[PDB]
Order: sequence, then structure tokens, then C-alpha cells
Amino acid sequence: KVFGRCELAAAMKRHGLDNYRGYSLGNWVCAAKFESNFNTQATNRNTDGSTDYGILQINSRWWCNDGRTPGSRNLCNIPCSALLSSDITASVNCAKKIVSDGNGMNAWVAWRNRCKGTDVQAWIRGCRL
Ligand SMILES: [Cl-]
Ligand SMILES: [Cl-]
Ligand SMILES: [Cl-]
Ligand SMILES: [Cl-]
Ligand SMILES: [Cl-]
Ligand SMILES: [N]
Ligand SMILES: [N]
Ligand code: NA
Ligand SMILES: [Pt+2]
Ligand SMILES: [Pt+2]
Ligand SMILES: [Pt+2]
Repeated sequence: KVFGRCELAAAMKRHGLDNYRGYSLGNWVCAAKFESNFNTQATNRNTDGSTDYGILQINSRWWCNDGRTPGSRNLCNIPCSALLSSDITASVNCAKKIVSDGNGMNAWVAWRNRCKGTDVQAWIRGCRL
């Protein structure tokens, strides 16, 4: 599913991501824009053999099981395919565990490089939230 900008904002809010760990809803929408261009079916293979999955490009080395990342863990206790669903629940619950891990949203490279420090409130402008 390719979400609209305000549509994704509303879904993230209902699922409790807004202001989670102090990160406003605009931060989460901006991260999704630059990680996946709002496409739940996005995938990206990394040089180490791990793969990134879904709207927030969550990685198989630590967070989900895909059966093809040797030595990896599955700390969200889910198949990586669950992160590709039109329903964003699995992606949201796993993101909550990642952003509590120690480095905050710096865990998302696209967030650090393209959202951090910017006018992120622009991502939710106009939305009936
Ligand atoms: Cl915001
Ligand atoms: Cl790829
Ligand atoms: Cl594996
Ligand atoms: Cl959720
Ligand atoms: Cl933080
Ligand atoms: N939720
Ligand atoms: N949730
Ligand atoms: Na894994
Ligand atoms: Pt939902
Ligand atoms: Pt939820
Ligand atoms: Pt729901």
C-alpha cells in the first residue's frame, strides 16, 4: 500500500507513535517519507546480507526473522514479511522497541541525514488530526 501523507499521520497517531519517546508525529512521517516513500511493500538489500522491510525500513540483523541473515536475532518476535502489510501495526510496535534502544531516532539513517533539525511539522500541515 502507498499511503497518503495525512492518511499515514492519522494511522501513526491512533497506534500511539505521536510523541513516543518525545518524538513528534512529524518526525515519524518524515522518516517514513525518506525511508520508503510511504510504500509498505518497500525492501532494500544491504551489503552485509541483511534486508530492510516496510514503511520504516526495519532491518533483519536484529529486529525480525527472514531466514536468510546468518547470526541474526529477531527482537520484535515477527517474520519480516509482517512489516510489508497494509496494516502498519507490526511496523509501529517494532519501531517503539527500536527507538527505546539507546540512540533514539538516530537508528534511522534517513531520519538523521534528512529530517533531524529540520521543520518536521511541515509533514503534518493541513492534516485533520
Ligand atoms: Cl510535528
Ligand atoms: Cl535492494
Ligand atoms: Cl536468519
Ligand atoms: Cl500499534
Ligand atoms: Cl532520544
Ligand atoms: N492501536
Ligand atoms: N497499539
Ligand atoms: Na533476523
Ligand atoms: Pt491501523
Ligand atoms: Pt496499535
Ligand atoms: Pt489498529
